[PDB]
Amino acid sequence: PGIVELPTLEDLKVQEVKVSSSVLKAAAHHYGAQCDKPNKEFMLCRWEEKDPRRCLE
Amino acid sequence: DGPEKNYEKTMAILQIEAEKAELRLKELEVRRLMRARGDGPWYQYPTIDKALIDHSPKTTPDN
Repeated sequence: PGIVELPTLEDLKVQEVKVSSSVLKAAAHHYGAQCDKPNKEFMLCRWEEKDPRRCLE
Repeated sequence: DGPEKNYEKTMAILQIEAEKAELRLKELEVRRLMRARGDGPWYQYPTIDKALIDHSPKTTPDN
């Protein structure tokens, strides 16, 4: 029943972090400890909205 | 004894029988509608209670 709204490919284009797993895991503790507030904002938005398209920004 | 005993006793018996007969006839109508639309006290078939649901946050955020 009706169209399912999907975000366009334009705003979807986002700089993707171009690093491997080892580099991520090696600095994961410091990465999580320092830059964490934007992660928490997105983490809360994903569990509260329950809709991925709402928190893409 | 006097005929007033039999007369008054019987008409009271007829009154009791009428209410008994009327209630049974109404009963088939009440029970019929209950089993059809089911918004009454009895005939309520069991349903899963809304208390078993785990509303705590899950591993997958969208669920």
